Amino acid sequence: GDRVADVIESSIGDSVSRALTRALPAPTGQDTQVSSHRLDTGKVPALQAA
Amino acid sequence: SDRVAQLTIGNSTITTQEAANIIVGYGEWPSYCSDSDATAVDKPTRPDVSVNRFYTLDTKLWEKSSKGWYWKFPDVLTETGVFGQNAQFHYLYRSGFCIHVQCNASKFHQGALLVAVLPEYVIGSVAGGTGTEDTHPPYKQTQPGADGFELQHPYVLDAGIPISQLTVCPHQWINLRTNNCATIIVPYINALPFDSALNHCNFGLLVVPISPLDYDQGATPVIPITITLAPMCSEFAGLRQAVTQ
Repeated sequence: GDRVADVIESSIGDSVSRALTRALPAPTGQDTQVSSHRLDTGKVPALQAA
Repeated sequence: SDRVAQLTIGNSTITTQEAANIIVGYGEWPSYCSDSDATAVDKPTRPDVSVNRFYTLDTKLWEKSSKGWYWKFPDVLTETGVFGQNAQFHYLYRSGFCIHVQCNASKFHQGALLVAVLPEYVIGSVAGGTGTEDTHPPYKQTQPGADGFELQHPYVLDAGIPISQLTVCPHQWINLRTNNCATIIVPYINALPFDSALNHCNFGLLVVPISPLDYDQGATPVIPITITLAPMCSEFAGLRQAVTQ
């Protein structure tokens, strides 16, 4: 049987496909919520990294 | 209780002592665009009192041989005041209107004016008379501006539609014997929640004398017709640099 730790704790055989995303229903286009002027530092949605 | 009225909006007030009630276009007051009807995502500007006020744009002289005049909306205000500035700086447009036509005479004058609001009043040409020429009305005729335009054939309204059926549209009669003013409140009439205030004319106002003016010689021969109007619930969207036409 399995007596060595590297076999007992081994992840070999884990056939589940870890999916970081899950499908969500979207019958219509996304709604647009109210926004106001926002003047703050440190936090910046505009600057991204492609 | 129905002949005297006072309309106040913005910083302007219009009074009348021989009114003939108020017509609400299609039984619907002007209102702001609902969030379930709006399609633009930017927040519209609602200047309120700076644009929702009575503008006195021009004065036309009624004569015994006059054919009639028409104005295009909001063309008449595309170049007037803060409303015109906003319409030039903003791509989108939405507003109602309150049109008050003034035409005052004495108890010895007679005549009847038909003041009507015809949405999407497309002006056609005479097609060279015979109809074999595919002409189009000039820019100065399709968008007359604040001066309006005199109808050539008021019977067909220069568009092939009889004026006898014009009363199906929101309308009032200025019959000089009783009333000297016509008040029509017109909501936004379009297939779109917003539209360009320069390219598209939502509706045209028609002032056509059905019964010719008459009076014995000696009375005041100058009977002016003055158009006064006030946008209601005006919205604007899509700001950019100003565009003149």
